[PDB]
Amino acid sequence: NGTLEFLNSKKMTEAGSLDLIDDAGENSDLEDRIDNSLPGSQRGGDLSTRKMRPEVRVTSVQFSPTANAFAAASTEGL
Amino acid sequence: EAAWIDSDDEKIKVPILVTNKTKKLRTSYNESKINGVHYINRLRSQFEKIYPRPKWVDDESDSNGDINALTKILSTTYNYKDTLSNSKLLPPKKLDIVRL
Amino acid sequence: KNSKIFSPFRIIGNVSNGVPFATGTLGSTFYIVTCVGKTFQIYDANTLHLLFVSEKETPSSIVALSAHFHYVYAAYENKVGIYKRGIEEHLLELETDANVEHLCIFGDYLCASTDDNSIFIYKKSDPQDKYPSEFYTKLTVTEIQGGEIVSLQHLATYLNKLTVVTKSNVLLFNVRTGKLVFTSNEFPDQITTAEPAPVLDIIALGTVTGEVIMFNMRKGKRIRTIKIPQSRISSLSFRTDGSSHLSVGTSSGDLIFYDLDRRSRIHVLKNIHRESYGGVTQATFLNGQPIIVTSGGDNSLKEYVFDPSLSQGSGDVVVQPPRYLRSRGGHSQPPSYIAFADSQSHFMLSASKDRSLWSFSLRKDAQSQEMSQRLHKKQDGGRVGGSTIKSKFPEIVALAIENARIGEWENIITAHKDEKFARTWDMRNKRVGRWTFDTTDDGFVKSVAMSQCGNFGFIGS
Amino acid sequence: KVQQSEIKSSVDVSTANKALDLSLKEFGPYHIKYAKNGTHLLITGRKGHVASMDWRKGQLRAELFLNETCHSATYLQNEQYFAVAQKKYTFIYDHEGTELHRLKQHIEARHLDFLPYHYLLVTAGETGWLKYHDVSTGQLVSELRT
Amino acid sequence: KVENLGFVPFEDLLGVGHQTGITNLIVPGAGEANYDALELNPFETKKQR
Amino acid sequence: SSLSDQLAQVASNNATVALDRKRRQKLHSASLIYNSKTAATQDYDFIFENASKALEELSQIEPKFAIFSRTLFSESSISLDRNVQTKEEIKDLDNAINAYLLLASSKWYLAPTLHATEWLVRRFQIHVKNTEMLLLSTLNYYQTPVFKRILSIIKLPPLFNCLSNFVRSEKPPTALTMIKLFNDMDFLKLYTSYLDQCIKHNATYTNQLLFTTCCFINVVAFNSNNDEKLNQLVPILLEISAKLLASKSKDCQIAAHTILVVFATALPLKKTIILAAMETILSNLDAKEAKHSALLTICKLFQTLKGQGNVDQLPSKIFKLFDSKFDTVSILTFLDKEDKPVCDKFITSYTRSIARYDRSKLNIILSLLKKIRLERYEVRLIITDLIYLSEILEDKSQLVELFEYFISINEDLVLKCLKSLGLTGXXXXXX
RNA sequence: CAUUGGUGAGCAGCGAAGGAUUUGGUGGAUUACUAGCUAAUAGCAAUCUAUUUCAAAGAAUUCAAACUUGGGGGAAUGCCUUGUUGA
Repeated sequence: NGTLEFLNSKKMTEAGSLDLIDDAGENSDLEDRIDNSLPGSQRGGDLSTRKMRPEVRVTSVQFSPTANAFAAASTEGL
Repeated sequence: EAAWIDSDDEKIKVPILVTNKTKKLRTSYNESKINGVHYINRLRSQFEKIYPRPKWVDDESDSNGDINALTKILSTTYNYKDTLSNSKLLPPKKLDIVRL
Repeated sequence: KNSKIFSPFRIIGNVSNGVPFATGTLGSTFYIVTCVGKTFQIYDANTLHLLFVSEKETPSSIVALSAHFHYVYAAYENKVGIYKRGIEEHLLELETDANVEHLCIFGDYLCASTDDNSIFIYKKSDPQDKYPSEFYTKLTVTEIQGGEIVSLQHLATYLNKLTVVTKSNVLLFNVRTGKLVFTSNEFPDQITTAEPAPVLDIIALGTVTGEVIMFNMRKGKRIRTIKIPQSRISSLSFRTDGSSHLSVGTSSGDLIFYDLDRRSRIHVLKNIHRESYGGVTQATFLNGQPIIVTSGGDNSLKEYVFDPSLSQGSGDVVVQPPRYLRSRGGHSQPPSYIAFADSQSHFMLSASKDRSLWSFSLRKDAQSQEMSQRLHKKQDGGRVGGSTIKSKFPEIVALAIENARIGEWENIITAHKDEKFARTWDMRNKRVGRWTFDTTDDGFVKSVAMSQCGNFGFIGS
Repeated sequence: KVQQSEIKSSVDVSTANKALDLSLKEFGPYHIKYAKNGTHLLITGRKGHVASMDWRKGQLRAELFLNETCHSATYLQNEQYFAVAQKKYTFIYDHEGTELHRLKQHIEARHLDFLPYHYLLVTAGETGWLKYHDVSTGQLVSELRT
Repeated sequence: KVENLGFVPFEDLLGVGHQTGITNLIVPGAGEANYDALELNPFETKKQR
Repeated sequence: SSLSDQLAQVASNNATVALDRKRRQKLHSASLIYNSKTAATQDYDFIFENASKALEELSQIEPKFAIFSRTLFSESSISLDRNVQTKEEIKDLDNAINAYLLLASSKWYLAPTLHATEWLVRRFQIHVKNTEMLLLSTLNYYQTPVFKRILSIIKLPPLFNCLSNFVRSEKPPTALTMIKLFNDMDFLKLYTSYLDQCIKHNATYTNQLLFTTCCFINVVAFNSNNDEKLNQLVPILLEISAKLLASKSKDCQIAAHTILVVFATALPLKKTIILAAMETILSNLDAKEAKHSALLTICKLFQTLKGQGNVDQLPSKIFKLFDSKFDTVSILTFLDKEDKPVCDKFITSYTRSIARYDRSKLNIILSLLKKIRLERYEVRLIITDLIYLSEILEDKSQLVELFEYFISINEDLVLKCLKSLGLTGXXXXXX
């Protein structure tokens, strides 16, 4: 979600952002067409329940005790 | 009429049905080899279809007083203020100043 | 002069140099192909994005440019080059030591004209060849047939005829046989440019004295003599939409539009290109659409649109003024200072001797901007100084940027030549900031710097 | 070889102006369903756009921006009531763009049609089932498993 | 890439649904020129509807 | 773009085709004479019964409408509509309507004309389709209530947006809002096409030309501050004054004289441009009432421009054109008038061309100098040319009589320029 | 007396042939630029038709599918499943 300070101006139409438009119905399959997204699933238990894209954050950083490095647990992983 | 006649433009026998751009120039369907004078007459009419013919190429031809003297001068003059004279009388209502 | 550490990439920040560019139709879209020195670039029409450059640079300057549907024909010092996609697909060599000046292509007959009054004809070997490669013949214009070859044009619906315009007369060449078939009467003025017309057998000739002589090549007689007062004529084109508009481009930075139906003027665009760099070198309409693309020696390339008429019923009389559109450009001068705006190697700030400051992009060549010298309003409520007739800032000689704290305040300090204050610039807003930093000891600034935190700027008197 | 560029010159100005060339770039491939009388037009954007278009005159009865992927929409009985097909459910609208019902069945509607003399709304989508619906009484008349 | 195409029932135009919007190509002889006023009226007022 | 802005383009195209009875009600209620209820409840033939009586009354007044009985007001012109006919013939219908409105722009103070144009409003939809030529024709009658009626019917083009607050207004549009309409740069070019079509069809009258002069003078006066705007306004009102001078009427020549005076007084011009203003005025001047106005215009045009060579010799083409079109006795009797306008720069430029070209009639300048009072430097330039005349011409004694006046008043001036060119004592020896 | 409230009259100072607001329309960016169209190893772009038809290839859930149901209670007429007459 939060990778950009400046969002693009060709994505807001006269109503609604273009990437916020629920485009799951255009898929050809069934299981990803199924939406079980709960309304209040902010940091839930799955990602199909999210209804948005995941937000970027780092939440725990420690220095390495040996080799001049530091590891940060991110949304993208570690 | 004609200010020049190309002598080596009549003996030429171009084909027409070999390229799709020239395949719209056929009038019958049993003609493929057409001489140049018919071909350059056909290609003139096809060019008249693509680009039209505006009226100024035909209606106008340049070839005790006069009435179009103001129209002639306005065509040949592009700046109209009497400022190139340096008239030694300053123009009223406007002032050209420079600050140093 | 070879290197084992660095190797050239491209020349960032150039659009045009002043050579008359070419444009080529390609289905519905158009591509504007220009040249910059020893290379050449291909610009799209509807967005002015750079599409292709030459993969390998030419050994010398590109003198003549022409473009068919796909194959762009570049003409440098001795040889002409047939390129597609920027790739050197074929090199066509001219077997003479003189220099190529003009390059016409019609049909299977490429028409290369050297400077010493010789026209080379190049023939496609196969009728389905994509470019001419074999050498047909070498037409020669003597000193009794005319002057030097001003241009080579091929008029519409002429079977194997080449129209040659000299400084004094117009000639025709049956290139299949290599024979002169018609000579025009002598023109007392020196012809400077030539252009075909949507009407048949009509070529437009622009002279150094401001006369547009419109020569009907069938009757061998002129038709319309359009007079322009004492201006050197450089460009000629017609609006091929159907409305009768003739665009004549002076070298003094003026663009004059004529309504040939009503025999009247339309608009005189002033200063679309600078005087000293050549002015309006090449300016032509896109074929069938009211968008005219102009370019000159000022390293810029502008587009102008004729809007549809405000009157619902009259139309042709009340015609709209031409209106500015897409434009890509660079400095008219060589650039003095260059810095880098970020650690991503994205943006390059260049301040030139053209009294400006540009933020080029190494990633996308259409992302470049000219950073605005529009002063902010003073916080005190007192009106700022400077001239009412606005001019640009003096030439910038020292520069410093900190990318740490960007967009919340000013992050560029630039130092101008012979000025007793440095100026602030905001990189994110792309605009001159609201603070000037005086030396407070009566001194020009010769060096400036930033802290890495970005809060502090240092000024050297 | 006769093209639309020269048809419009030789065709009278009534149907020349009726040759409506729109431009709605920002959404998906639009699905068209005219009314049974040629007076109203219905567009179905694949991303979000449904407009209860009055066509011969320039009025627009209802403009709706439905963020689910709309598939097929049709007027059912008049120009007033029309029904669109969303990602999972078929909705039915009025002339003002208001919702009227959320149809609990027709749980997939890729192709939605209407037949007028029975007041019968038909639906058959990615589900194999074809569901007949009565827009006059609201009773789902039949549910055929194909 | 066209999505669907549908004729106006009582004029002669086909409405082709493409990705960038709506076009109406003119045809000479698609629609019938004699409509029935007791079934389908292109010119129908409010009280008649 | 969006959707609804494209729909208004379709709605503006199809604002004349009737689709429902509501659309027919809102289009047939457009009425020049009847009210809204009577317009909605009357048939096309009932309008045409009054229309045929209206044009028969107009054919009695001027017989130019006898053509329009058989092309626009025939009984076959009822069933046809503009929105059933293709583009190749609606252009012929457009300029036929424009030819009628130009031939009926003068006739508007008569109720037969309003009844005749009422059916043209209803049957051919001219209050929506071609609104410009209708509004230009009646523009000079803006005080009259028939213009207030026409604004209440019409739909305004984008160019007449200054009258957007005067539609369905109980107060008529004023003089100030008409100049604000004419201040638009593009509208002046459209009225140029209207005026050029007005002159070409030879139906130009007093009231529309009085009003056009009353707005052309003001639009220069309102743009007298901006010198850039009057540079942009020069090729319109000079081309109008070129076409207005080319007319053979008694009215367009004086109306072109009014434009040419105030424009040059508010904007000094190049000498060759005002030299072309002489030849266009002097070419087709044959009206007796316009000869006095033309002499005062050339008088005012010469004193507008200032510079070196302001009062120099005219070309021989212009001088012999002025000699034929204006006798020397005629300009002397013009100077006899005790109003005596400022003809100082013209007279000293006239007599230098007299001394150069004819070289025979010097009794006129004896009567010219006694009549007019001239300034200092203009007298110096006259004497300098007459001194040059004394060198080359075989000197008759009337030249001595002319310098006898020159020593009778301001003898230091003739003595000083004689010191500049020659000897003071050599004048008596040479004359 | 404070006004950390509004409305107006001025001054000091700022001050290069005007300066403040406020707003419509358009253009360029807002991810890193290999060109348009088509039936595409090529053609067109002023067209694919009096060259675009034949041939070749091509058929399992042997006669397969709502993985998409708010909950409670039923289900007469429906529908589904399993047993009951005649080709």
